[PDB]
Amino acid sequence: LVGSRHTIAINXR
Amino acid sequence: LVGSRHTIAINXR
Amino acid sequence: DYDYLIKFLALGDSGVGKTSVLYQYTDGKFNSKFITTVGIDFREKRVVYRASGPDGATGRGQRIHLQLWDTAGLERFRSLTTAFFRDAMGFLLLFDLTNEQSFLNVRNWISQLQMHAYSENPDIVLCGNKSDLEDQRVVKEEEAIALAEKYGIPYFETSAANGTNISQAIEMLLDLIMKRMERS
Amino acid sequence: DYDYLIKFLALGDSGVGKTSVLYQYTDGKFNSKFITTVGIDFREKRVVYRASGPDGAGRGQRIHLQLWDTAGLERFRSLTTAFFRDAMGFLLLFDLTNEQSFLNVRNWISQLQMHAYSENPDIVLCGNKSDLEDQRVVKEEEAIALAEKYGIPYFETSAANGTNISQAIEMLLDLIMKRMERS
Ligand SMILES: Nc1nc2c(ncn2[C@@H]2O[C@H](COP(=O)(O)OP(=O)(O)NP(=O)(O)O)[C@@H](O)[C@H]2O)c(=O)[nH]1
Ligand SMILES: Nc1nc2c(ncn2[C@@H]2O[C@H](COP(=O)(O)OP(=O)(O)NP(=O)(O)O)[C@@H](O)[C@H]2O)c(=O)[nH]1
Ligand SMILES: [Mg+2]
Ligand SMILES: [Mg+2]
Repeated sequence: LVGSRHTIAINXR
Repeated sequence: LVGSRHTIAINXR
Repeated sequence: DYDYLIKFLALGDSGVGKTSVLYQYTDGKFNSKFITTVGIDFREKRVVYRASGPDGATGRGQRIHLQLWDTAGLERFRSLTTAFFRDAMGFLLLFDLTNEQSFLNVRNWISQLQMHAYSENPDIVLCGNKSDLEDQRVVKEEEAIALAEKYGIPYFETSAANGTNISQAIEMLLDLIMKRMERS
Repeated sequence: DYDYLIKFLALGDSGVGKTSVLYQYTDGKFNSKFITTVGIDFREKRVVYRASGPDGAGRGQRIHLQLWDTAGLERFRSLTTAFFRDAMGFLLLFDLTNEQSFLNVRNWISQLQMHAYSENPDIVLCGNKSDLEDQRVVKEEEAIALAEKYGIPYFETSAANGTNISQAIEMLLDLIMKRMERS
């Protein structure tokens, strides 16, 4: 999941 | 961090 | 974790029912006694996720491993500035339909979410909890719905006690995340 | 702000000092009164990691450390979880003043190797409460022998005065930073 403050890795994103 | 049962994403791995 | 491991965070003032909602969802159980949450906690649940098209066409189920995080309401806004908080993929924001102040505080909660989450516009589902207490109800449904429309977020009136709309609200949040994420 | 988010998990019997070890490490503070941890908790600290240079060579990376605290009374229960298999390294504690907590170290390690992301995850063994020398009951040679049999580092620490807390945590950090891919 891409964000302006952080990219969350999903076990894609 | 690659393991035999799971791979941990390091915000490499 | 089989197809996807998805993590949600439940927020709201103390007493609104965060712990009871997650417990009703994972175990179908409810406790009347108030044991306030100290620190954090979490429950995990394997569920099947079925994508829905704009027409309603349903795709084949995908196995989701849900990790549902529970927060202490007494440490209101304590550390939204942690890497933990920035790893929440979505938020179940609760208020208590019998407590008008918890509802008036929803705007501040949304403000704090947008300032501290991974994204400036994270996925949110608003739950008006304790809908089973009709005689004690004080929040006006029209105003909760107006507020939801203003921020563009789904609204459900839920009961942790009898389970009404708990699956639906969590499933809608899951739907927002699955729709939004990038896949390989 | 940071170059690596690293997540560690403290483990061990109730009472050995997990909560106090993390709190002394992140905040330099310590409380005498025992309040058992319910559920789970965490603390975070931004540190600088300078690598073990070969021949003596510098290259300091900003690490965001996330230190998870477990409920010792829940015992072996949340070993089942995806959460647990996301832990990159383990700080395994016993109480220098409690033989039983030391005798339980074997099964903790066994449980760890059975449920972690690896059958051989990094572990640092801590004999906590070294400041209570008059109440000590675990002999250093036995503890050192046990660590040697398993090949894991051993430190005697005190959450009360801080002795060896940072050394033990930086040792775990070092193991992970050398095992991780693309560093
Ligand atoms: N009737 C009814 N009671 C509810 C409902 N949800 C929660 N409660 C009750 O309201 C109280 C608060 O519930 P709880 O889940 O602990 O709220 P919380 O948001 O987790 N509080 P805290 O932030 O302090 O941990 C408890 O007494 C619980 O029984 C609901 O939908 N209906
Ligand atoms: N003197 C001394 N007391 C310590 C030390 N570490 C912990 N204690 C004390 O021992 C008790 C237990 O500490 P605590 O950190 O709560 O243990 P825990 O491992 O987190 N227990 P639990 O798993 O139940 O939460 C407390 O009274 C604490 O002050 C230490 O290094 N020295
Ligand atoms: Mg609670
Ligand atoms: Mg504790």
